[PDB]
Amino acid sequence: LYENQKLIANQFNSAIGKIQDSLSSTASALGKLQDVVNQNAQALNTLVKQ
Amino acid sequence: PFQQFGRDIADTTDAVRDPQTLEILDITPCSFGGVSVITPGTNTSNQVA
Ligand SMILES: *[C@@H]1O[C@H](CO)[C@@H](O)[C@H](O)[C@H]1NC(C)=O
Ligand SMILES: *[C@@H]1O[C@H](CO)[C@@H](O)[C@H](O)[C@H]1NC(C)=O
Repeated sequence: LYENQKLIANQFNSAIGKIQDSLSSTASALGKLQDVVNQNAQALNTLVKQ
Repeated sequence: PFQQFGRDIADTTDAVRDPQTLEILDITPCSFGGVSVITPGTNTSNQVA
């Protein structure tokens, strides 16, 4: 680390940029939250229709 | 232009029309909420919120 600190910082910044870009591409990354909300919403919706 | 009756998903009327006149009406159950008694124990006090 103490000999390659600048390289490690560059790679870390690049990785953060890449993950930000991936998050700014599609919502399918958050496929779990969009299910924990969509299942409860669907349950309430099908309870209304009863 | 047909019947004075309307319906929704929950099968409870929402929009109707008057018999005597021809004005459209929107039906909506009035202010409904839910009470939530915020209280300490009985022995410490009786005042609630
Ligand atoms: C019924 O009431 C409506 C609205 O006031 C009126 O236009 C209509 O002429 C009435 N019908 C009668 C009095 O037969
Ligand atoms: C009721 O009395 C007990 C003492 O026996 C006390 O410790 C407790 O705090 C009292 N209840 C409340 C809600 O404070």
